[PDB]
Amino acid sequence: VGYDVIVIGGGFAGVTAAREASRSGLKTLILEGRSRLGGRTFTSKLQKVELGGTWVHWTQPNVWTEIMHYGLEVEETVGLANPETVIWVTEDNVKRAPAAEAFEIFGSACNEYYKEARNIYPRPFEPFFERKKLQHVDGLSAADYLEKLPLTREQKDMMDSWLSGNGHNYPETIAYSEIMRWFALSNFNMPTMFDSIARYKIKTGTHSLLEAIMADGNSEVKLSTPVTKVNQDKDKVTVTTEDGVFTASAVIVAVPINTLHDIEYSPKLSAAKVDMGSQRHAGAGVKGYIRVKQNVGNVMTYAPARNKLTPFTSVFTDHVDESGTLLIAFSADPKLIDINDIKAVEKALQPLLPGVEVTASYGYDWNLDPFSKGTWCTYRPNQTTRYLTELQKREGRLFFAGSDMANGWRGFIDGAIENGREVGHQVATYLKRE
Amino acid sequence: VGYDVIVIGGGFAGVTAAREASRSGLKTLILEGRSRLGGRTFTSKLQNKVELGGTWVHWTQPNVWTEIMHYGLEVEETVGLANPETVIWVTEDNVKRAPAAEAFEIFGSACNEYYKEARNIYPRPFEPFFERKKLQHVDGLSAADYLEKLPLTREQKDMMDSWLSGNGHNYPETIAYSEIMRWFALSNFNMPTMFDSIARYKIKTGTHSLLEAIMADGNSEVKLSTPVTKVNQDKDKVTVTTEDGVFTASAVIVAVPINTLHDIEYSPKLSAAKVDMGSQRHAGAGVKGYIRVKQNVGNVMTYAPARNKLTPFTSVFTDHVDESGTLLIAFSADPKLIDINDIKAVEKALQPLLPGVEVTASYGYDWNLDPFSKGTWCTYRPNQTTRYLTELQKREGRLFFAGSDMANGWRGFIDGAIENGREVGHQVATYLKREN
Ligand SMILES: Cc1cc2nc3c(=O)[nH]c(=O)nc-3n(C[C@H](O)[C@H](O)[C@H](O)COP(=O)(O)OP(=O)(O)OC[C@H]3O[C@@H](n4cnc5c(N)ncnc54)[C@H](O)[C@@H]3O)c2cc1C
Ligand SMILES: Cc1cc2nc3c(=O)[nH]c(=O)nc-3n(C[C@H](O)[C@H](O)[C@H](O)COP(=O)(O)OP(=O)(O)OC[C@H]3O[C@@H](n4cnc5c(N)ncnc54)[C@H](O)[C@@H]3O)c2cc1C
Repeated sequence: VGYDVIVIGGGFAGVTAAREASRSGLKTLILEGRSRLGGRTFTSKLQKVELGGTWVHWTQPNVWTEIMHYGLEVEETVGLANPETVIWVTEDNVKRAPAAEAFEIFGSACNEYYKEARNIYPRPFEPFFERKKLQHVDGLSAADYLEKLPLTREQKDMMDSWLSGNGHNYPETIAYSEIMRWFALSNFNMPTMFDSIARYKIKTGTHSLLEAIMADGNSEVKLSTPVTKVNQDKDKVTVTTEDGVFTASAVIVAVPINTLHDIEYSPKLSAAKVDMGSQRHAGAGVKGYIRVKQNVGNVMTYAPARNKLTPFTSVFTDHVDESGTLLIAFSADPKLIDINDIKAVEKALQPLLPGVEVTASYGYDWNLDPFSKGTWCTYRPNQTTRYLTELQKREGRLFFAGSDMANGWRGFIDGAIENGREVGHQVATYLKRE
Repeated sequence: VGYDVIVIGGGFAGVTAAREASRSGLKTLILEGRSRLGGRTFTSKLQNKVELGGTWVHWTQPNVWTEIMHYGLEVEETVGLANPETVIWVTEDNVKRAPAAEAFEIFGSACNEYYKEARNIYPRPFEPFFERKKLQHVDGLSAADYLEKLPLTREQKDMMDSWLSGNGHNYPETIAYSEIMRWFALSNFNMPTMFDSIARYKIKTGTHSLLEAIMADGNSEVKLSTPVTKVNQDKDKVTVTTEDGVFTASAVIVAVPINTLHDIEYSPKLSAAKVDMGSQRHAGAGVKGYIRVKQNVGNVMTYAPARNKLTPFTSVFTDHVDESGTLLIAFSADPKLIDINDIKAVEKALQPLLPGVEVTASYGYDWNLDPFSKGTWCTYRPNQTTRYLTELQKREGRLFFAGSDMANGWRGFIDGAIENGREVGHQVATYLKREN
């Protein structure tokens, strides 16, 4: 064998696993399909901006541990956690109110929608602590549950906006239990949830953290080297790529679950990987940055995934400077809006911010990038209880890792780091046992 | 030089630092004065397994929770403090008892007033001086100073006194108000999460199991029962003198409790912050003990102010109830008030809180008189945060410093030790790599 460990995928999961493995003394190679590391995090420059994963918080043990580990610093996005004005669409009409006034409505709705989170996920990092209680509800979509609640249509519409934002899809495709999971990870507190999901970002960019972790390790890296076949025998794994064939005692498959079909495995992978590679998680929407000429202040908008007025489930202020306001925008379906068509985005903004002039608009297409085939991972109904454990399971000398199968903040950067660290430790232990 | 890194102290901070450094390829030696690793964590047996020091953890604690998951460890629950059935409390020399919810009405109203400014002082609890000016304005207050300015009943004030004395492990006028604020801010500004964070979850296999996993993931030599006496540094090396040998390294990580700083002779002498903290000490100076009573008392939680005429204990709560009766955890603000290892004295002291209990067993480790700790967990006195934290953390030549006593976040906790040790170990690895 040429290597002790080969890691397929150079996202945070694969990089963290490679650090764990190499620092334990194992000869490790990273094979990365793109011409860059980072995967679904991508720090670039527009005119330095984050084209993918962005926000972090100290409710996320691993990513915060690493940030402090390397002396990085964080800045604030203002719009979601501390807006001045809240705009929301209900029954195809647009309402606007002081943030406190809007959050009365939205928070009462939340009190209703999250009432069972404590019963389902008392230990958010131990998914199956309440296996029976979770199994009883895992068949519910976010919409299925919403419609059972005693709320006004307005409350339901705000919750629709919120849940569609969380799952990055229409609410009937997103698992209700996953919504509960987010709430429980935020210490069963709505303010803590807002602070955790869209407020703090690494001052020097996610790439700086990724690089600190890589420098802390001792792994070889081959970029622009897509893996095509993985063959496993009793002694080794043979990983075939477009640019060479490599052998290792153990291989950590750290690719997006939505891409599992894209490699030929012998033996074939278990039915859980096959089923999730077929169905995919729910993350399949649009995220974009919009520069507007006007100074609109700190706004937060809510619109149902399906409404007659705007394609955006939410838009909010990132920051306001001399050039106007930078907004972050989410939509549940790229069929609704071309986030890179400036005139289309401007039109889509008119009902929420009448009169805004779009100076610029950009969004990376994670859905059609063959190396992601989607955005951040949120399970569809039934997927947690059916597949999580089966997804994590090692198969022979093949190990599996990623936020897409993390126990806690699955779907976040923190999930990638947590899962990669544990899986790398397991791989090192396995090799020591032999 | 004999080593790249010598780590003085085999607590969680030093153990984490030693892992960080050795896994970076550096030849690392740990020197530990006691005959064991763990420092102020000590997993022992009381009639066959108890934690005599650091015990409770939570996922609001990034480093220790990261490590717990890293190694696949599990947690159990202490029931008494976070989910009692009955709360007993002492106010104005009276003892009241009520269903937990009723007691928490009073205690929670008091808390709502006492913590109202935490958000303004520590918006980023892991970044101590983010709001430096606001913190400097209040850092001169003791917990008692602030309490007496509040619009509360004497009952509310007495419950708050109990709580603040429990947190600081000392009398409330010795504890910094800002430190109380920090605990609240680290608990995400909500009392339920604070209760869950400070006394609820414990590692099923004991703190030593995590300490051992960290050590096994590393590659460092260990010398136990080898107290350091002198540390001398020049431009090229550090010479560390112990009772059992002399060792040299390019860099030395000093990971001892600040309360012990005076006990090693440093040449050149250390900066004024280290000396001032070794003189003044943090506030942690109380009693912690395990008590077995024959009776099944249920899940109780008690509150008594640090100075009261009824009992020496600031709080007692149920750890668990099994066939042998009730195991309770007891805290006192002053070792002069109760001999935690005198069974009859403890039984007497418990009578007003749990009238009729028969004490079958009682044990508490004396961290105050142990020369290797000289105190319990670190909570700063007034002024100490803003005057000393940064200078305490400062590297001096080839000397680096680490410990829970100087962490940015959960300072005073296991999480703080792991966090600070990781940062300092990474800094040492960087420094030594640069020299090559
Ligand atoms: C639009 C968007 C916004 C987000 N915002 C946030 C946020 O604010 N906060 C947050 O915490 N998270 C956010 N996330 C989620 C976060 O970015 C990801 O969950 C995390 O980066 C996933 O890391 P990973 O290592 O598990 O997988 P990935 O990052 O997807 O890494 C997988 C890697 O494998 C490579 N690969 C795939 N197939 C092959 C192959 N055959 N051969 C070789 N290499 C291959 C890919 O190129 C990629 O480099 C966001 C995600 C999206 C899509
Ligand atoms: C009673 C009590 C209860 C606690 N409960 C909790 C809890 O529930 N949860 C929590 O998170 N934290 C708790 N803590 C705090 C926690 O135990 C400590 O904060 C943490 O262990 C600090 O570790 P450290 O590595 O920074 O220093 P320490 O663990 O104190 O160890 C420093 C080491 O230096 C060694 N040393 C000292 N002098 C010398 C010398 N001259 N030569 C060589 N070695 C030397 C010591 O022997 C020791 O091993 C508690 C503390 C106490 C006292």
